[PDB]
Amino acid sequence: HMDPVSVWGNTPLATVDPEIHDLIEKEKRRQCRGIELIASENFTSFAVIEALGSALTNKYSEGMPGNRYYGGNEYIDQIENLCRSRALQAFHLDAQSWGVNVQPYSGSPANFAAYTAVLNPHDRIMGLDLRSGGHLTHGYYTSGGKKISATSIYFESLPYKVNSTTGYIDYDRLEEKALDFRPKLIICGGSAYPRDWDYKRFREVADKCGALLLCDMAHTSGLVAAQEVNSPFEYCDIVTTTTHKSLRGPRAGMIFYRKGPKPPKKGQPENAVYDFEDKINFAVFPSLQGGPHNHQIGALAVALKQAASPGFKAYAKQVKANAVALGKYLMGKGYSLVTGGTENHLVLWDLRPLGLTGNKVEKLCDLCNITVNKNAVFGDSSALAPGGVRIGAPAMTSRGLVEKDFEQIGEFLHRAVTLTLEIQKEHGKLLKDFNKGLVNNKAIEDLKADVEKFSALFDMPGFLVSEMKYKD
Amino acid sequence: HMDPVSVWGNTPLATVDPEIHDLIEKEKRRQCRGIELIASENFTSFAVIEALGSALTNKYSEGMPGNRYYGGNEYIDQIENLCRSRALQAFHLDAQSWGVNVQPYSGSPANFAAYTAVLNPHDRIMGLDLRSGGHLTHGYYTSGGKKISATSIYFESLPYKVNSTTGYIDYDRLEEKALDFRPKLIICGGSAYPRDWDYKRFREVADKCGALLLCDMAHTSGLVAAQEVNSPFEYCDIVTTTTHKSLRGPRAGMIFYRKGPKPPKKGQPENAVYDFEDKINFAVFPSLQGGPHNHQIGALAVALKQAASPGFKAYAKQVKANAVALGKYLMGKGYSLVTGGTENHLVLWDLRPLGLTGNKVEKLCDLCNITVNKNAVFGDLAPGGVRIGAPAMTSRGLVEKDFEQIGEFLHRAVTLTLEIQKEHGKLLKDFNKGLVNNKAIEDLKADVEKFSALFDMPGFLVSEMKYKD
Amino acid sequence: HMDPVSVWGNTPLATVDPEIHDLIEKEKRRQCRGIELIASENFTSFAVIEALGSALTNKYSEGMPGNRYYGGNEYIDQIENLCRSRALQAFHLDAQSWGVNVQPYSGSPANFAAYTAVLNPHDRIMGLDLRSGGHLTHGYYTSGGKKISATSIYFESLPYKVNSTTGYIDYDRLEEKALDFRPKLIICGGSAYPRDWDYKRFREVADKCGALLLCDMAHTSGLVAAQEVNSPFEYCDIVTTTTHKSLRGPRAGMIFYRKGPKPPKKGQPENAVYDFEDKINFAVFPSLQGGPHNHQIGALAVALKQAASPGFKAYAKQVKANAVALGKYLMGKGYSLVTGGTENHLVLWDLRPLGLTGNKVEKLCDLCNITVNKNAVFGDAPGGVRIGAPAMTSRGLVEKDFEQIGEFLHRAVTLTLEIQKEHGKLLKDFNKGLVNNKAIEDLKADVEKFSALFDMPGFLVSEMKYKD
Amino acid sequence: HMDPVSVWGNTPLATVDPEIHDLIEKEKRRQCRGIELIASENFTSFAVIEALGSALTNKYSEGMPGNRYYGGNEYIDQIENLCRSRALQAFHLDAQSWGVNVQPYSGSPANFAAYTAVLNPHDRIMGLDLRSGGHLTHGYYTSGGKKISATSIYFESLPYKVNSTTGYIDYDRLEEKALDFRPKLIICGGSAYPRDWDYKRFREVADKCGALLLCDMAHTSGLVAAQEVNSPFEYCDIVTTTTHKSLRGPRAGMIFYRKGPKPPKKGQPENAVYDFEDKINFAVFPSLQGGPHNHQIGALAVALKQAASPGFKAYAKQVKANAVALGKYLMGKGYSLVTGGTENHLVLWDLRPLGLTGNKVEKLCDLCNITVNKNAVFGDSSALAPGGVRIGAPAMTSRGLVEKDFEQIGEFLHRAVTLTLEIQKEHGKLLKDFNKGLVNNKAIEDLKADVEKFSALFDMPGFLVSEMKYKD
Ligand SMILES: Nc1nc2c(c(=O)[nH]1)N(C=O)[C@@H](CNc1ccc(C(=O)N[C@@H](CCC(=O)O)C(=O)O)cc1)CN2
Ligand SMILES: Nc1nc2c(c(=O)[nH]1)N(C=O)[C@@H](CNc1ccc(C(=O)N[C@@H](CCC(=O)O)C(=O)O)cc1)CN2
Ligand SMILES: Cc1ncc(COP(=O)(O)O)c(CNCC(=O)O)c1O
Ligand SMILES: Cc1ncc(COP(=O)(O)O)c(CNCC(=O)O)c1O
Ligand SMILES: Cc1ncc(COP(=O)(O)O)c(CNCC(=O)O)c1O
Ligand SMILES: Cc1ncc(COP(=O)(O)O)c(CNCC(=O)O)c1O
Repeated sequence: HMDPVSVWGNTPLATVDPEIHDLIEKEKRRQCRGIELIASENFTSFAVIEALGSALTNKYSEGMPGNRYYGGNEYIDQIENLCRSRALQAFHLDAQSWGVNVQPYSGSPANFAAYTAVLNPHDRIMGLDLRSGGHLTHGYYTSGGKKISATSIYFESLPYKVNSTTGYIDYDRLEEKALDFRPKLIICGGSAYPRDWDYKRFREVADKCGALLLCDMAHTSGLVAAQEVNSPFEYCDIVTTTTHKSLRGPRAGMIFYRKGPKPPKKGQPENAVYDFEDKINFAVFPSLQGGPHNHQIGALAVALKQAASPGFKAYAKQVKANAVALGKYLMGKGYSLVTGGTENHLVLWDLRPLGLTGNKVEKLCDLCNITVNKNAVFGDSSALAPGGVRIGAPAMTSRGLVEKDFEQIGEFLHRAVTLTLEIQKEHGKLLKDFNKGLVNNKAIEDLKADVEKFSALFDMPGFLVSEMKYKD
Repeated sequence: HMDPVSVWGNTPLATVDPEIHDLIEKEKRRQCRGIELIASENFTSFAVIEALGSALTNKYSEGMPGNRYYGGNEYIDQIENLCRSRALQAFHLDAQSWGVNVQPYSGSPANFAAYTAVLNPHDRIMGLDLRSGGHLTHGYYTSGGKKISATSIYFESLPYKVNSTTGYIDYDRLEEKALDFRPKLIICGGSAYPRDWDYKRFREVADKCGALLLCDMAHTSGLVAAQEVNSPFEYCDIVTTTTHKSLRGPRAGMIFYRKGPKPPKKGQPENAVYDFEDKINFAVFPSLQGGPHNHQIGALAVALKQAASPGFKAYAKQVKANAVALGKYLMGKGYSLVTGGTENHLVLWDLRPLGLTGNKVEKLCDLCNITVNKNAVFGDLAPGGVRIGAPAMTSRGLVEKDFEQIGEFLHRAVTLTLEIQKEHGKLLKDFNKGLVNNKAIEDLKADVEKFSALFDMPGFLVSEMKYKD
Repeated sequence: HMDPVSVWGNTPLATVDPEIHDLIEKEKRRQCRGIELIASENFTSFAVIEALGSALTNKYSEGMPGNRYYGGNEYIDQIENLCRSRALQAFHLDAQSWGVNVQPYSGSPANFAAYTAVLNPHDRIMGLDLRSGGHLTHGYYTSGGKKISATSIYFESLPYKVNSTTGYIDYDRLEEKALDFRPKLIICGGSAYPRDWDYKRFREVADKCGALLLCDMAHTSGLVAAQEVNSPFEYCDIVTTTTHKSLRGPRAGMIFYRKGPKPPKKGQPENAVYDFEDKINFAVFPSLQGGPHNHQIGALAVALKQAASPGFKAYAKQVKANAVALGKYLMGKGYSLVTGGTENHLVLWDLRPLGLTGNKVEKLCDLCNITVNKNAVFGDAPGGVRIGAPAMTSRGLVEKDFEQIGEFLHRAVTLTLEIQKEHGKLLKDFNKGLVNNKAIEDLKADVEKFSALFDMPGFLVSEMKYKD
Repeated sequence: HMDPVSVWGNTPLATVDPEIHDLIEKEKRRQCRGIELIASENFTSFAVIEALGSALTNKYSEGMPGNRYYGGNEYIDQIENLCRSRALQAFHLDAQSWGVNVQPYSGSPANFAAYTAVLNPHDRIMGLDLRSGGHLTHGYYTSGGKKISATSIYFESLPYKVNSTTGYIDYDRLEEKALDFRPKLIICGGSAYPRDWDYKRFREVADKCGALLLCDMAHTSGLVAAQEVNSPFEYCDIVTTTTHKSLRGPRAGMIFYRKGPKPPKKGQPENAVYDFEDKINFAVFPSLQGGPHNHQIGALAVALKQAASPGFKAYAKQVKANAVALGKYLMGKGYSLVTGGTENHLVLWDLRPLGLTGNKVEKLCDLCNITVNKNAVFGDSSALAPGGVRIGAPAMTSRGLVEKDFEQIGEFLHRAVTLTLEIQKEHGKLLKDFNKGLVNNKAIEDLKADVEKFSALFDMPGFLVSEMKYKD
C-alpha cells in the first residue's frame, strides 16, 4: 500500500526528516551568528530561495526555448527566456551583439562548456595561474606538473603569472608567453586576484597571437553588473560567470557570447559574423549536460532582476568600499596583502611573513565563528596548508555592514591571527601539536563570544531570523 | 543607499518578482492539469523541495566532509555524511564494500566524472546505442558519424545494440564487439530500454575483454532501491544514477563505487583491494566540479530517507504494475510495444505499424496536455516511436485502472493523429494544418484536464495555488 | 694528419673493412645456398644495386623537384622526376588522374605519412586484422589493449576479419563494422592474405560510411604492375606500396594519390577536384621525413623501368604459376591451405591440423636453409607458415622446381612431426631433437645441392668469395 | 618468356638504364667540380658505398639480433651486432652504461622513434626553436602557430630560443620556460647553431623540472666521436644522431640510450635502473618501422670503423679549423655571422644587414657551382626566402681542403654575395625581376669558371674521378 500523497508528498520537511531539518536550522544559525568572509559566498534573497525550492525542479526541458526535445515547456520556455533577457539587461548588453546561455549547472560546468564549444581536445589555453589568483578551471596544474583540473587534461594549459614582487599581472610576460605558446584561447578573470583587469591589453595580446579571449567574471559579476569594475564585454569574445558570488543569486553559471558582425580585422572577410551561439548552446546540450535545472534558472531570473536595481548598485559600491577599508586596517597592523590593497570585493593575505600557514588561521577562525578560507599565494605549494588566507566583503555587506563594521572585522581578524601565532609559539608548528592549543583556550572563547555578539546586530536575508529554531 | 535587508532579502517571491511567481504558478497548474508521461520525470515531495530551497545554497564546501577547502562546514559536513550513509542504506549496500559520492550536479556530470576517474582521454567505452535505448552520455554519435555527446568527443565510444527483431539486448553481439574493440569501460543501463539487464552476463563480458563495468541506473534507481528490479551492485564496479527520476528526489547525481578487497581474479595479486574511491572523488572535485550544491545534497538526503520506507517500496511496485497495465491496454488495441511489454517503469511504443513519426504523436499529445516524448526505436533522425513512463502519475496516486484510462487517452490521441494524417497527409507541413481549431483536439484536451485535475499533487498545496481553474 | 682521400675514401670495402666484407660475402653465399620462401623477400638486380650504392647518397634534397630547400639539385631533380613518371607508367596511370610521392624511406614510413596526410591524431582507421592477413601498419593492438603498431597509438584502429569458414574477407561484416565504427579511412591490401581483393566492394563500403579508401599493395605491387591481379587504382583514393617485394626494387616506399576532377557524388559540388597531392607531399616532408634518400630514388627509377618490361610481365605470371603449383603440391600431400589455394604470390599453410605451431616448422626449415616465416592464421603461437614465390622465381625456378620445393617442405614438416613425436611438444623439449640430427643434416645438404644450381641476380657468383 | 637472370639481374646499370646511369654520372661530376658547402652534406667513402649497394638489401630481418621474426639472419645478426658495438666504441661508451639501436632509416625516423619510446601522444617537449638553430623534428611550429613537424602534431612542443642580441642559447629563459611548461622531454642539439652546448646546464634544467634529456647530435656526431666538441653522453639520457653528416657515413640514424643503474637522485629508489632499452627497440620495431635496411646498417658499420681511426680525428679537427678560417675571412669582409664565429663545422651567415634573402644568395651561388642552402635566422618568417645562408666545412674538408683553401672559399662567397647585391641594385628585389639579372651575366660565368677550376684541384672520395663518364 502506497502512502497517501499528503503523507509522503505534502508534509513539511520538519516532520518528514527531523534530522535534516535540524541540520538546516543549525546551518541557518551559523550563517547569521558568525562573520562570513569567504569571498565566493553570499547570502541570497528569500525570493531567490522560493524560486529555487519550487515545482520547477520537476520538469525535463532539454533543448532551447522553442526548440525542446520534450513537450510541456510552455512556461519553462517563458522562464528561461526571461532569465536570458534579464541577464543581458543586467550587464547592459545589446541582444543584437550578445547572447547568453543560462543552463550551466555551476561555474565549472559553464567554463567547461565554453571551452568545449570553441576548442578541440588538446587545444591550447592560457589562464591566470592558480597561485597568481586564477581559478582551477583556467587550466590548473601544479608547479610539479600534476594535472589537477580537467581543464589541464582535456586541454593544453600554459598559465600566465603575476610579477613575483608586485603581485600584479605581468602583461609583458603574458604577451611573450602567448606569442611563444600560441594559445587558441586566453582566459582572464580570477578567483583571488585583488585588482582589476586590463581587458584592452588582453585584447591586444589575443589579437597579436590569434586567440579567442574569454573573461570568467564569476567573483566580480555583481560589481560588473553595477558598473563598478571594468566591463569585460567591451573586449572579450566570451564571458562566463557564476551567479552565486557577488551577483547574489542561486548557484548556477551563464555563458555570454558575441553575436552579429565581427569588428574589422586584417585578413578577415567582409561581413564576417560571430559564430559562437550555436556552438555554445550545443556544448551545453546535448554535448555536456542533460536536463536544465529549471528551479535554478527561475531563481536566477529573480536574482538578475534584483541585480538590475538601484539598491544593487549601492550594494556593489559598498562591497568595494568595505574591502578597501578592511585592507587598509590590516595593512596598518603590518599584515601582508597581495598588491598592497584591493580594487574589488576581496583581499588576499600572505601569512608567510608571520610563519603561519592558512589552514591554521582558517581552523582557529572557524572556532571563533569567523569563516574564511585558506588560500594559495604566489610560490607556495601546499593546497591544504597554503601560505595565505582570502577575505571577501560580499556576504557581510549583504547583511548591511559598512566600512566601520569592516574595520571591526579587521580587528577580529587581527585578534584571530595573533592568537593563531601565540598558539603556534606555545604549542608548536606541527599541526598535531598546534591543535592541542585549540582546546579550552579562553581567548578563543572570548573572541567567539565577541564575534557572535557583533554578528547578532545585523539583519539577515534569505530567511526570517525571528522564526528560526535556534535563537540567541 | 542600499536597500534594507528586509526589503530585497526577506520579501517573498510573489512581491519581489511577480512575473516569475506567476510563471511558477502557471507551471504548477500545468503539472496538475495534464497526464505527465515523460519516463524521466516525477513529482518530488514538499519536504525535498523545502531542503532544496534553503540557506544551504549559500555555502562553499569544496572537498570532502572533514577535509574541506573552506571553513564553516560543521553542519554541511553532517548533511553530506548523512546523505552518503542514507544512499548506501537505500541501496542495501555494505559500507565496507561500497562508497558513494553525492556531489555530482546531475546525471550527466555524474557519468562524465565517473569516466574521468577511470579513463584517460580517448580511452574506449561501449554503451547501449541511443537508438537501442541508451543515453547520450553513454557515447552517442549518430549513424552519420556526428559526435554528439562529450563522451564521444573526449573518449572513444562504440555502441552495442539490441537485436533488430526482438528488441532485447543482443548479448552475443555485445561480447563479439567488446572482444574486437577492447573497451576500457562497458556501460549498462539505459534511458528507453523496457526490460531488465543481465548484469551477470555483462560481468562475464567485461571479465572476458578486460573492461570495467559501470551501470547507469538513473531511470530505474527507485526500482533498484525498492528491490523491484535486478541490482546492478551485484556485478558492476561503479554505479551512477540521477536522483530525480524514479528515485523521486531532487535533480542531482551520485556515483557508487566498490571498496575493499577485490574478488579472486587470475593474475591479480592476493589481498588486492579496490582503488576507485580516491579517483572518483578527485574526478568530481577538483577535476571537474567546483563547489557542491549543498541544497541539492540536503534535499537528496531527504529523498533517500523517503526512498527507504515501506511506502516507497509500495510505490515502486505500483510503478511497475501501472506500466504493465498501460502496455497491456495499448497492446489490447493492437499497438506494438518494443519487446512486447515491460519489466520496468516505461513502455516503448512502436508507431511503425501505424505510419506516424514520434514527433507527430508527441506534438498532438502536447496540445491535449499529455506529455510524452518522441523516442528513437531500434533501427530508425526521425523517431518511429514514443516513450511512456509511469513514475510521475503513479506519484499522484494513480493505479492500474487509471493507467488503463491513460491508455485510452493515448489511444484517442493516436487515433486523432491518424485521422489528421489521413485528412491532411503525412508531410509535416501538411499535417500541421490539422492542429488548428480542431474540435477533437480541444475535446480530448478538456477530457484530459478534467481527468488529471482531480488527482492529488505532491510538492505543494493545491489549496494554496494561485490558479485553481 | 688527415688520411689521403684515396686511402680512406677510394679504397675498396674488402681492404677497408675485411670484417664487414667477409660477412657480406657470407650473406651472398647464404642467399645462394638456400630456398628463400619469405613472401616479402626478393633478389633485386645488379643495376638497381649499382644505383643504390652510388654518390646519390651524398645529396640533401628536401622539398620537391624544382622547389627544394637546398641548392645543387639540378640532377637529383631529374632523377626524382623520372622516378615519379616511371612509377605512374609502371602502374598504367594517367598523370592527370594520379600523382606519386617517391620519397618514403620504406613501406611503414609510406603508410604513416599517408595516414598523417589525411587523418588527425585519434581519427578512426579500419584495416585487415593481423591474424587475418593484414599488416602491422594497418593497426594492431593486443587483447589487453596494448597498442603495438604506431598506427594504433596515434590513430584509433578497428580491424576487419576474414570469414572463419572460407578464409576470405567477410564483406558483410566489413560493411557492418564500418557502419558502426565510422572510420575516416579504410585500408585494404595485406601481408599474408592469399586471395585478390574486391576493391569495388571496398569502394561501396567506403562510400556507404563516408571513409577514404587506401590500398597498401606492397606485397603484390609487382603483380599489379604486370596487370596480373586486380588494380586498386580503379577504386581507391590512395595506394601505398613498398618497392622491394614482388616489385623487385630497392627498399623504399611510394604513395600514389588521385588528382584532378572527382567523380560525381551526391551532396558534392560541381567541378570538385581531389586535394590529396599537397597534403601527401607535406606529410612526407616536412612533417615526417627529412632528406630524401636519393640513392633509393635512383635505384627505384631503375626498378620501375625494369618492372614495365615484357620480361617482368612474364616474371609476374610465373610467380603466380609457381605459387599455385606449390599450393597444389602441398594440398596433394593432404596439407591445409588457407582459402584452399592462392590467387597471388604466396600460400598460407594452416598447420593446426598437424598439431604443429608455425614456430616449430620455421625453426626446423631455417636449420635446413629453407627460409619461411611462422604466420598467424585466422582463429588462432601462430598456427601457420607463410610461403612466397617471388624470390625463387627471380632465380629462374618454374613450376616443376616449385614442386620440388613442395617436397622439401613436405620433408621438413614430416621431420618436424617426427621430432615432436619423439621429444615432445614443448619447444624446450622439442629443441632437443634439433641437436646433431642426421635427418636435418641430410635435408640441409639436399637443399644446398638444389639451391646452388640456380642463377642469382644482383651479383656475379663467379666473383663471390665463398663458392663452396 | 622470362628474361634470363643474367639479362635483367646481372647486367650493369650502364646497360640496363642508360638514362639513370647518365644522371648519376652528371651528379658525380657536379659533386667534384663545385664547392659543396651544405653543412649537413658530406662525401662518404667508396667502402661505405660498396656496402650500401650490396646483397644486404635483399634481407628481411624484423626484430633484434637473436630475437628475430624471420629466419635466415645468421649473418645479418653479426653485421648488426658489429654495427652496434662499433657505434658504442666510436663514441667511447661502455656497453654496461649505453646501448644503441641502429635500425632507424634516417635522422627524422630516429627522433620520432625515440619520442614514441618515452612519450605518450600529446606529452610535452622542448627543443631549440627552428629559427634559433633547432631541427624540424625538435617540435617545429611557426611563429604564426602553424604546426609543421609531426613532432608538433603528435606531441606538444614549446621551443626555447637563443638570446636575440648575442645569438647564444638563453639558458635562463630555457629554465624559466621549462619550469612553467613542465616538459616530459627536453631536446638539445641543433641544425644551424654555431656554438657548443652546455649539456651540464641542460641536465640541471632537466632535473629541476623532472624531464628526460635527449641530445640530437646529428650535425656534429663526427666531431663528438673525435672528442672535438662537448660529449652529450656525459649528461643526456638519450642521444640520437644521423650518420651521413659530419660522421661521414650512409644515410641512417641511431638512438643511444643509457643502461644500468641510475645515478643517485633524491626521491629515486635504491638500485633503480634505466628502462630505455626495451621501449626504444620496441618503438623502432614493431611500432614504427618494418624491415631494417641491412645495406644501410652494413654501410654504417663500415663508417663507424672509419670514424674510430686516427685519420678521422684529424679530419674532425680540420673541419673545425676550416670553419673558423672561413668565418674569420667572411667577418673580415664585414659580413654578419650569428654569434660572430663558430665552435663547430658551420657558420650561420645573416644576410639581412645586406638587404638580401638567402634564396637569392643560394640561387646565385648554385649558378656558380657553389652549393649552400638558404637558412632561417632568428626573427625571420619565410622558409623559402629566409634571412640567412648556412655554410658548412665537412664536405670539402673530406676532399682534402685546409684553411688556405677555405679562405679561397670565403673569397668566392664574397664575390658571389657581392654579385648578388649588384644584380639586386640593377634589377630590384622582386624575385621575377632579380631572376632576369641571372641571364647572360658575365661575372657569374667568370665566377663559375673560377670555382670549377678551383674544385678540380682536389681529390674526391666515393668514386674514381679518373673513371667517371664526364671529364674535364
Ligand atoms: N587562486 C585561487 N584560489 C582559490 C581557488 C582557485 O581555484 N584559484 N579555489 C576554487 O575553488 C579554492 C581552492 N581550491 C583548490 C582545490 C584544489 C587544489 C589543489 O591543488 N589540490 C591538490 C593538492 C591536494 C593536497 O595537497 O592535499 C590535489 O587535489 O591533489 C588547490 C585549490 C579557494 N581559493
Ligand atoms: N635551423 C634549421 N635550419 C635548417 C633545417 C632545420 O630543421 N632547422 N632543415 C632541416 O631539414 C633545412 C630547412 N628545412 C625547413 C623545412 C620547412 C620549413 C618551413 O617552415 N615550411 C613551411 C613554410 C613553407 C613556405 O613558406 O613555402 C611549410 O612547409 O608550410 C623550414 C625549414 C635546412 N636548414
Ligand atoms: C540513463 C540516464 N543517465 C543519465 C541521464 C542524465 O541525467 P541529467 O539530465 O540530470 O544529466 C539520463 C537523463 N535522461 C533523461 C530522459 O531519459 O528523458 C538518463 O536517462
Ligand atoms: C573565477 C571562478 N570561476 C569559476 C568558479 C567555479 O564556480 P563553481 O564552484 O560553481 O563551479 C569559481 C569558483 N571559485 C570558488 C572560490 O573562489 O572560492 C571561480 O572563482
Ligand atoms: C639536428 C638534426 N637532426 C635530425 C635531422 C634529420 O636527418 P634526416 O634528414 O636524415 O631525417 C637533421 C637534418 N638536417 C638537415 C640539415 O640541417 O640541412 C638535423 O639537422
Ligand atoms: C602490406 C605491407 N605493407 C607495408 C609493409 C612494410 O614495409 P617495410 O618493411 O619496408 O616498412 C609490409 C612489410 N611486410 C613484411 C612482410 O610481410 O614480411 C607489408 O607486408
